[PDB]
Amino acid sequence: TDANFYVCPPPTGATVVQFEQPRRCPTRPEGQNYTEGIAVVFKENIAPYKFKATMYYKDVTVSQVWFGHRYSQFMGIFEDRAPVPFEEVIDKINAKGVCRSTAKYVRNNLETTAFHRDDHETDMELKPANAATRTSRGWHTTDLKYNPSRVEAFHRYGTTVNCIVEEVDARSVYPYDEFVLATGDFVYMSPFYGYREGSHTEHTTYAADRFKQVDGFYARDLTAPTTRNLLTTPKFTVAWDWVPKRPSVCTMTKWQEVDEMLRSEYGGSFRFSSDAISTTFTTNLTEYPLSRVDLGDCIGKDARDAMDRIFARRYNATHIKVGQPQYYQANGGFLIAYQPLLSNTLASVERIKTTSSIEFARLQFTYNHIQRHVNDMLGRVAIAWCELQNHELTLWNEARKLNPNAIASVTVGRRVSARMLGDVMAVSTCVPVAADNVIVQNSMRISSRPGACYSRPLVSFRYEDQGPLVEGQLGENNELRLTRDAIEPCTVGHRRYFTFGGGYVYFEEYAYSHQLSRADITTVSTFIDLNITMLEDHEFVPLEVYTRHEIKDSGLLDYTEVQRRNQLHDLRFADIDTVIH
Amino acid sequence: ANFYVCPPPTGATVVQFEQPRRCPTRPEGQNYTEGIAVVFKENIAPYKFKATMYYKDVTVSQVWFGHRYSQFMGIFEDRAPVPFEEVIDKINAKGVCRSTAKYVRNNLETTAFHRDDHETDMELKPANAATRTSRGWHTTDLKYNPSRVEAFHRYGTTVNCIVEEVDARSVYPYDEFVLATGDFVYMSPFYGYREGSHTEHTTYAADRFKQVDGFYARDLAPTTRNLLTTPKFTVAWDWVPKRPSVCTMTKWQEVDEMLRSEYGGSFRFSSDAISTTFTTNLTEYPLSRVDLGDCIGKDARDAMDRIFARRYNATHIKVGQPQYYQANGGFLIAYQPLLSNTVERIKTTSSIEFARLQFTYNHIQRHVNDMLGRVAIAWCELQNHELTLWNEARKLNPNAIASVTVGRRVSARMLGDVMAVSTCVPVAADNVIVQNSMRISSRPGACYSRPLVSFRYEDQGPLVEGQLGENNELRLTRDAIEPCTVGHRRYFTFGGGYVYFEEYAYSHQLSRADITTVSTFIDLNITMLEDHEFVPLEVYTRHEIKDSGLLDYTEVQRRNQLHDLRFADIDTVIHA
Amino acid sequence: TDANFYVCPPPTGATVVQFEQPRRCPTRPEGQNYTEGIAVVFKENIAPYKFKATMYYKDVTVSQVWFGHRYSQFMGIFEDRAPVPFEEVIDKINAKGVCRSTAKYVRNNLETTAFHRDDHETDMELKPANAATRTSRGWHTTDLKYNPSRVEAFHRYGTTVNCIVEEVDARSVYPYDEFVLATGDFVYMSPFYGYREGSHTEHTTYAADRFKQVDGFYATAPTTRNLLTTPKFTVAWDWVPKRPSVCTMTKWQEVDEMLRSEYGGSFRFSSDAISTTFTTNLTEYPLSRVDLGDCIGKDARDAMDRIFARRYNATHIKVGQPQYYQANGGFLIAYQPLLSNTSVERIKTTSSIEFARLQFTYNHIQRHVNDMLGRVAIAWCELQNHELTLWNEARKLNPNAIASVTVGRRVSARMLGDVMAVSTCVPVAADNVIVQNSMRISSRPGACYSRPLVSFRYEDQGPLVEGQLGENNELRLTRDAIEPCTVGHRRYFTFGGGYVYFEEYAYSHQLSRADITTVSTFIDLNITMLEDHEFVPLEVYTRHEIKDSGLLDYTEVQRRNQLHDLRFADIDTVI
Ligand code: NA
Ligand code: NA
Ligand code: NA
Ligand code: NA
Repeated sequence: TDANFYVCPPPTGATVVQFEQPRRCPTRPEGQNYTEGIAVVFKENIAPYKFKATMYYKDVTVSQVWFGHRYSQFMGIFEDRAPVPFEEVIDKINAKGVCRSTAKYVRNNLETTAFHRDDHETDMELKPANAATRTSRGWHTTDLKYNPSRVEAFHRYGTTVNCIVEEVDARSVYPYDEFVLATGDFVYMSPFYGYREGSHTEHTTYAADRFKQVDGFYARDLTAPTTRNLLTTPKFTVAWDWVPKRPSVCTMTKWQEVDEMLRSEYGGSFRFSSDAISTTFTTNLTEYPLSRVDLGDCIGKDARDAMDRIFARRYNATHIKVGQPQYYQANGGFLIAYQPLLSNTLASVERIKTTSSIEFARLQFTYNHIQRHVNDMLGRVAIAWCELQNHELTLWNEARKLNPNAIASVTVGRRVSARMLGDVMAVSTCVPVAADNVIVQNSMRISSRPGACYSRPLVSFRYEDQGPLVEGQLGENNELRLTRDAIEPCTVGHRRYFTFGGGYVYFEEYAYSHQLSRADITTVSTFIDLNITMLEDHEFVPLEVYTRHEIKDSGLLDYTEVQRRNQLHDLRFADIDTVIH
Repeated sequence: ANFYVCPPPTGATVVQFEQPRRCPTRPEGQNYTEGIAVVFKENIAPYKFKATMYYKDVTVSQVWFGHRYSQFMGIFEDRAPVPFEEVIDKINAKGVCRSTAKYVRNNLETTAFHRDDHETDMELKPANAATRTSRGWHTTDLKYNPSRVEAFHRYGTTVNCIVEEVDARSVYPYDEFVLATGDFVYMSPFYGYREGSHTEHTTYAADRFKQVDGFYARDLAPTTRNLLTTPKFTVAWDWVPKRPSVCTMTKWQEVDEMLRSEYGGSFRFSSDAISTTFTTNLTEYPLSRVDLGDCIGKDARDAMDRIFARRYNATHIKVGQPQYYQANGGFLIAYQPLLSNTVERIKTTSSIEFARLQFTYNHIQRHVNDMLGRVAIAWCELQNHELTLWNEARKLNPNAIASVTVGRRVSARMLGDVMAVSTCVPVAADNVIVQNSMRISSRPGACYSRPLVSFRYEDQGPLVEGQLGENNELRLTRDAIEPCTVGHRRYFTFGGGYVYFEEYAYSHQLSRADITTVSTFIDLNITMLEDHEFVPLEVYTRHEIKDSGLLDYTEVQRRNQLHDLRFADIDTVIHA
Repeated sequence: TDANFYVCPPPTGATVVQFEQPRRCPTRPEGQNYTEGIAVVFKENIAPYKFKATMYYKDVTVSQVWFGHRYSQFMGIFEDRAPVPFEEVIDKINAKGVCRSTAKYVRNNLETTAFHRDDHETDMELKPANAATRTSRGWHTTDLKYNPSRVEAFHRYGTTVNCIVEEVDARSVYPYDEFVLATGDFVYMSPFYGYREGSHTEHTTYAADRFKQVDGFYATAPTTRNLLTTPKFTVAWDWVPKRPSVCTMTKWQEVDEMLRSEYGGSFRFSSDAISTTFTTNLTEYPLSRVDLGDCIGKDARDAMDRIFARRYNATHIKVGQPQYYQANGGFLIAYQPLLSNTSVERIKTTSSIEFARLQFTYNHIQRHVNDMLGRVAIAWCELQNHELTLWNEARKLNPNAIASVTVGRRVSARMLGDVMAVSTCVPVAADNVIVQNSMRISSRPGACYSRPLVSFRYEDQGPLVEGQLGENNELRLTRDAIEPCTVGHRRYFTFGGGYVYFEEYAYSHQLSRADITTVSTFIDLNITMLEDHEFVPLEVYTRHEIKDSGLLDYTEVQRRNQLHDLRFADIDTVI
């Protein structure tokens, strides 16, 4: 507060001031132009190529047992796998569901032959292997090992030959120059190797005579032809149905189908936002040439497929497709297939690498969303504020006429004296006067002229604590008027409260009564409340559902662990340096 | 900087001020319930238990002794299982094992004697030390090779009884398991005889399994010891019931303060502590529906009580018995309401991010809506409040107030409690002249309070007399008069500046820029939140994680299987 | 609307009121102080130590072949790998690039010897292994397998010895007490084991004689060549000191502009470029307390300097020495402050950086909204204080209206100096109020009332009282508002819910407020709420896709391969 008093000499043209005129208020931004569309999002494909294959091989075993007195002991059990020749796969196994009891094949640069039970060759029926949970189908000919008849004090050999046929899952990873079987065996030939148109261009690490391709092939299940591939390796023969590389594999995978994908141009790039998955992708304005995608023949297909299925299910009756689907590369390695729409209301080759984290895009979407909202609303507050200030000037132009000192003091920033000199305002500073130098007189009446009373209290004061006593009249807000003119006709029931210092001086019947604190008068406010509080600090702690360790441990068997342990066997349970001689 | 003439308004057009609008009200406010919660996630950890392996390393070498040397012609190596009886009576009961092996290998009952000597029981001594390895025990430590007999082939046998303690792991549905050695055991770790245990899975003949009640583990309390003898070994592990041993769910987070609220037919569980907000249907999730999840009810209470005591026992009270809800993302929430005293498997996502974004978004949303709502309300109140001032201001200067409210220069005058307005006519600045004297030539001591003017509506029109009003208004009636006074100084708005007069005599025009300006405006400087781009960011990429493994099985196999193609001939056949 | 009339008795000092004086407005917070700086963020290293090694071994094979009359059959094929002796590697392989056609080594506690083709030992020239995609380099001496010469009705043995030398990649994980080769072969010796200064302290599970270290070795700069001979092979690799060689941390992010600030007794490192804010204590982290983390200080400086040069050398100056802090989540931060010219342990890092991006995002928005709304609150307080001055003049002009608005109910008011005396007005039913037809004063020609006359009763049965219409439906008890009768008299007086129109000082008719054009004194503001939004779970790759990304699954291959006998053979049957 300022319970300090003031004297305000009449202002002279010395200083003149004018009110600032209306400011040009801001205008609301044009507004973003969004394009309704359907989108299909693709990601780098990390899944291997999977296809069915059949294995044809024979387990060949030759035991050596020495029959001692009362017992017999294995001296050695030689085991090996032999590939079933093409001819035999075609004419025996596939044609008749049978297999020879002999195994003739090349091993260690030598053609070796093995007869089951060691006797004359005979065709054998393939029978279902023994059931087993979570396993493919298998078939074999024999089920018992063949050991030599006993002959004491002698070493004898026995040959076993179990013809085995197994259907197995096959897998291949880019660039598909080789593949693996579910048994752990690698095949160093492309799953797409063949003779038909350019196929022979694919990779193969085997001599020509090891591979065979049979057209219009029919398989027998122990109804359409297939081009059947047949590769015979040193340990087995493997077959699979040949299909062309390009309409089969893809370096991308469909990831998200988005009904409502808004697109907008902004600072040289497109923003693709999906309210449904709370994501915003960013791309250049120029489409990405789909043909540049190394083996991505599934994208166009998949997008069209999904795209039409969505159009029908949701826009066929309210919008129209605007042009051909477009393709864009988003930051993070996401390929977006986009189909613009519009409501009727109007009427070198390379591989894309994708990030495993979509968080940046969700943060982008979230941030953009809040940002847009706060800039929009606070922007409106600003415009409304400016407008209100401009509007207010009109009221101040009228107030300044009724009370120039008060309006000027508020506007100038300090207690001043003022008066209108036309359309401008002349002002002069007022001089402070210590409260202890001001005396309020007991009477407001004028004996001089009966019936006439002063309208406000009379006073006596001095500018300096030692200075002379000057008489005047009390004005508003502690102003000391040098003239005692404020008068009126004495009235009955005279009651008044005048601002005096930090409280009021009360008069009744034109006589001083007493002073008081503002606390004795009830207060009413002209102010409109507004309780704004700050958004408080918040801390985000690291948080994971599963740690890399839990994940590493989610696997039943750990190859590294198993190898580490198993290879310590000798250092643990055996001597390695002792040379017995 | 345009002049206007405003004719007296006629009842022609009458306007009124809009009255106070109904101001918005603050929304009710969300009701939150305090509570304790435990969050479960899909269990991806393998069932783990200890087991012992009993088997013998059977080796039989063949050596051909040359004159100046000796050379191996072959080295048969096999693994023979140790018979039940021998583990029971010899290993478990004595800590010894036979120096011979007899088992079924390739549909034949083979038999081997260590050193090829008579059967002897042998001392099982601890295996040689090795870092990060379980405990092991064996009998022999050397390989027996036939004594030299130049020019002949000879076969020598070896038998090293080995017992190993090893970790066992099994994954749902637990119908089989594996050992630290990589050996699979196709029998449920919970297979047995005791109540329904025989129901479990097994792929062996009844006579390969054996259960020993009240067994007493030897060490080179009772347990219902299980023993399986496989073609290459025998393994034993303590039998325990299935249900109280495994769980398809895992405790993930313990939450002291988990607020719950209901909106739009869903429950929102948010944790300030971990900045997460889960969402669920209002209906609880039948904990009984959880395939093998008896650990849930357990862990939950355990934790909820520990927390209750540690933090709310002295200030709040539990309400009802714990509830269970299925949240989006596959998280199971055990919830325990509080109050101030005052059959299938659940699949869980590996990313909690959606729920934290949810929490973050919700928290900010709540705040801006709350505050901007208060601003909207206060703005409406202020506008209504101001009307009272406009009502007084209009009686004082109708033209000005009406012009601001109407939006264009108009004329106005009150007609009771309503305002009559009429449009004003613009006048080119060049068609306006200010006369030099404000004094009245026919009445002594009487002066015009405001400057007189001579103008013409049209550039060719007659010259009209009148006096300058405020804000460039041209008054047709020169009735603004006052007693002439001494020291007369005045500045009148004229065009885009002021016309200065002294002692009722024109002096000169000035620019507003020549006069000091003071503002009646309260400033406010709002700036926009600027654009921000978030780039892709990962601590470890999936490639780094793949490389984190010491050995890669695919890589190893890929390379090893190329051996013959790289260092040998796979096609050439020799005949002679 | 109100729809109710009021009689307002003259106020008596009974109740007096004053306006609240200006409130002290809030002040703008000081404002956060940010230190510009360069940073380098490190994470726990999950990558194994990698180094090159060379393998020396020999494929030894002894086949047993029985020569039938028309055919031939392998009776058994013994295959083994033999380590190449130190001496041979040195003097034969490394020296002349050849190898012995013989394999002498220890197997199963016995020293066996093998002669290729079962012939006299001869030095053989090593040759490049057959070409193969994505494979290291290898060399061998023989291409074919040797088999016994044909001899009908006889068992025969043939020996093949193929000397093989392969350059392979080696890998080792902390504590580095052992390592593996690309072949899957484990080597239980520290890649750092040796003789030179404390090396012998490193781990090793082999007898001293198996190991050999050759200083000043060749193969164009000498090296300390290690050579370990295991039961199945001999491996060599250039020795290097452990300390500088391996690291338990990995440089992760190089940040040009990393702002640092402190609050609540903690440091905040925020990067606008990667949208991340790290949190740490005010106390540096002893870099030396980092187990084997010798790469940190080096990499930090290399990076730090490169960046300073490229971006701040011409406008900023380094301040102090590089400082190091540990951030929540297990991130080690190397920080270099700038200014314009104007026991021991291993850090464990989280896999998810999201908490830190959320932190940054939230702080950025929080900072912005608190700033602007805070400015709104200040401007609002100032405006409320500012307008009191207008209210001070208004109250003088229309005390009843200004007081009614400030008091919150219809009251009567008058100034008693600088305070306001007020009294409550009494309501009157609209049906108890009658507007006279004339505003003319018969008993005083030329004199007319400026506002309509009325009659009314406080109660539906009470006497009828005379008076005149005031503003906003006030019923004044004194018919004193008079004026000079004039021409073309036109007036609209608020009456009930609308107006009463008077012409030529004569009642004409009443009308709805709808008959008059409405203009507004209100400034509009259209604020709308930010709407609810649901974030659904979303992953690029599920953990199952990741699991499946591996070409061969060991668990799957083992599970299946061990079911061979159970599927294609009888395990329980003795004959
Ligand atoms: Na003005
Ligand atoms: Na306020
Ligand atoms: Na009004
Ligand atoms: Na006041």
